[PDB]
Amino acid sequence: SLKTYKGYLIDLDGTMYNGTEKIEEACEFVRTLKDRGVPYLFVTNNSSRTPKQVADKLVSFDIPATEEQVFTTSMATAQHIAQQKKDASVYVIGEEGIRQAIEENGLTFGGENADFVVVGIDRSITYEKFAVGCLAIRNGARFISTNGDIAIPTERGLLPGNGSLTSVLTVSTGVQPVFIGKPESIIMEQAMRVLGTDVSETLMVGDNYATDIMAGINAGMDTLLVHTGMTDDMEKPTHAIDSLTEWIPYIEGHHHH
Repeated sequence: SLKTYKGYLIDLDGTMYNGTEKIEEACEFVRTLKDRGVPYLFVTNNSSRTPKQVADKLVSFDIPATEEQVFTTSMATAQHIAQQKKDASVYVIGEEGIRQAIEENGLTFGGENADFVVVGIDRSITYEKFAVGCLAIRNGARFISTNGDIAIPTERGLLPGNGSLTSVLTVSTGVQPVFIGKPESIIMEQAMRVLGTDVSETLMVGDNYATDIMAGINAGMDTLLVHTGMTDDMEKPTHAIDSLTEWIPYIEGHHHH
């Protein structure tokens, strides 16, 4: 049997969009959801880019995405914090994405005495930036990291990822951070708040097991793994396909005109 899903979370971080064929396939997949009135969000562990930046790029490939249909770990982070304390102050390490999310969720920026410390990727990192974060934590700040990814694949090779930079604070202070992004469930839970659907009716679509699928599994939601081209104690994705095109008939069969 195939369940009827009322909402889709679609991962942006994998190889699912590599090359002309894949991009066109993703376009037809998303247009099917839109055509059939099914709500979706694009999700990402990238804390640096703003939802406008991400949606603009999707739209440049004719993939239909408003700014409101992009949900980043920065947004999950700020929502999480606002739900802890509506008027929280936050010392932020990171780039434009996380700063905008903090701003837009009614939170304020602080320093050595902030309520929270947040670490998101910062290619302009400095010793003093680490230092202020450490001091804030030792002064009692709750410690949050947007995402634990250890490295970023580039043409140069594998560069330091946010998980590696986060570690400076973890080690120096002895305080373990709350990670927001994949494979943790928080990003999924915060996404569902925006999407407006239940765990039982939401599908997470991704192309990497360790991050995308595990995030869905940890949140208790069904998953769809796309093999772009598994130990027994390892929980399988609910569904698996080679191309997003394969899922189109299932959308159409469950969401009619």
